[PDB]
Amino acid sequence: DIVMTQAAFSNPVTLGTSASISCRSTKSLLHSNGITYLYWYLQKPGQSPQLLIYQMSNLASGVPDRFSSSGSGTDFTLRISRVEAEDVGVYYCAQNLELPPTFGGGTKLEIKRADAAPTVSIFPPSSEQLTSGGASVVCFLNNFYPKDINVKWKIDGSERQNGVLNSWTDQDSKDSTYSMSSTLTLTKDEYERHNSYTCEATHKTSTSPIVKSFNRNE
Amino acid sequence: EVKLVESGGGLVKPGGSLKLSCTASGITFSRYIMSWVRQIPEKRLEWVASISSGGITYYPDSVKGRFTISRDNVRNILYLQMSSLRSEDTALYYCARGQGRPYWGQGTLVTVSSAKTTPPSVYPLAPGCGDTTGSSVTLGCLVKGYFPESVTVTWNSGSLSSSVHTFPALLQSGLYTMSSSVTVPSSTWPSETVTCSVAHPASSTTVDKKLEP
Ligand SMILES: O=C(O)CCCC(=O)Nc1ccc(/C=C/c2ccccc2)cc1
Repeated sequence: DIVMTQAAFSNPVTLGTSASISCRSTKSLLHSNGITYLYWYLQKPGQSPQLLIYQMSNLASGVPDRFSSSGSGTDFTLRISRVEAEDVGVYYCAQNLELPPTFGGGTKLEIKRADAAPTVSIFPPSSEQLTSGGASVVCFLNNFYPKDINVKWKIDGSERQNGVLNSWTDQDSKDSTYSMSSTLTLTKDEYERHNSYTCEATHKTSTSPIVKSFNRNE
Repeated sequence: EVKLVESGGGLVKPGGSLKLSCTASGITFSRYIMSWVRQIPEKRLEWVASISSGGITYYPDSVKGRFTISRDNVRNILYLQMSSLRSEDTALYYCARGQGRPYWGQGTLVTVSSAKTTPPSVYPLAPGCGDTTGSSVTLGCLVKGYFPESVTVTWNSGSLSSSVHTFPALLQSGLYTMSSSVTVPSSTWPSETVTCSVAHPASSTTVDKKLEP
C-alpha cells in the first residue's frame, strides 16, 4: 500500500500568519498523465470531512485561495496564508493514485492567541433530576487559553474526586479558546447530606484559583 | 448539483446483517471505481470496499467474506451488504467517488450493539445559588442517559451560537451524557426567552427546555 505520513501536530500559528503542514508518500503520486494524485481534506468536530485540494494543487469548491499545495511526487506541503480562526481542525493528506485507498494520520492545526482565564459557572442539580433520585452538579469553565486547566471539587470544604467526569472541547472556531465541562454526580441522598458545593479552576493565567460555589439550603 | 447520499444505517445486533445504499445526483456510478470507507471514533478513515467500472470488487482482508459491494447500473445505486457484524464495524460509513476530484456523502451511522436505543433526559442548567448573575449569563442543558450517539443541541433555532459550547459525550455504564452551554448578555435573558432544543433522531425524540430564573 502507499503509506501517507504526516505529523500529529504543527507549530501553533498566530492569526493572520502562515501555517505549513507536511506530508509524504512511499511511492510517487505523479502519474504518467502528468497529474499528481494527492488530495487534502479537513476534519472539524460536528461536521463532515471537507475536501480542500485535489490533484496536488487544484482548489476544491468553496475553498479560499489562501490555501495552496505543492510538492514533488513524494513530499508535499499544504500552506495556509493568513490563517483565520475558522481554519482550526485536523488536516489530512491522502492519495487517489491507486487502490487500496490510503490516508494520512492527520495534522492538528492549533492557533496561538493571547492568554484568557476561564469563565466559571456552577449549577445545582435541577429539581427535575432530583425527582428521579439523581444529582448532577455541573461546572463549566469556558473560553480559556492556553488549553491546560485543572478543576477541583469541594463538598463542605472537603476535596471530592470520585463521581467527577470531565469533557473538553476542541479549539473554538470563533475565538480560538478552549472550554471544559465538569460534572459531579451523586445520589439524591448524598447530595442532600451536605450543604456547600464548590468548583475551583486552576489555570496558568492566575496563581490563585477561580472558585464558584453554592449552598444547597439556599 | 453534485452529491452522494448514504442511507440504511442504524442499530444491529452482533452477528447480524445490514445493507447500506447510496444514491447520487450528477455522478454516474457505472463509470467509476466506487468505494465505501468508514470512520471509527479514534481513527483516520478506513477503506471498506471498492467496485470498478467493470464490476470487479476489492476488499481489505478485514471485511472480505463478510461485506459485499454491488452496483445497480440502471437505477444508479451503490450498495454495501454487511454480514456477521462485529462491534468493531461500528462506524460512520461513507460512499465515495474517489477518482480525480473525490466526492463523498454525509455518511450513515452503523452501530453494532445488543443495547437498546434510549432517549435522553434533559435537565436545565440555570443559575440558582444566590440571586446574582453578572454582565453575561451562562446557561446550559445537561443531556443524560441516551443511546446511541448522536444528539444535536440547538439554542434558539441556531440564532444563538452566542458562545455556544458543545461538550463531547462521555460514556458511562452503557449510556451517554453530554452538555451544552450558551452565553448571553444579562440584558437579554431572562427578559427574553432562551430555549435549548435537543434532537435525538435515533430515538425519534426532540426535547426543548425554556431556561428559567
Ligand atoms: O483510478 C484509479 O485507478 C485509482 C482510484 C482509487 C480510488 O478510488 N481511491 C479512493 C477511494 C475512496 C476515497 C475516499 C475518500 C474519503 C475521504 C473523506 C471522507 C470520505 C471518503 C478516496 C480515494
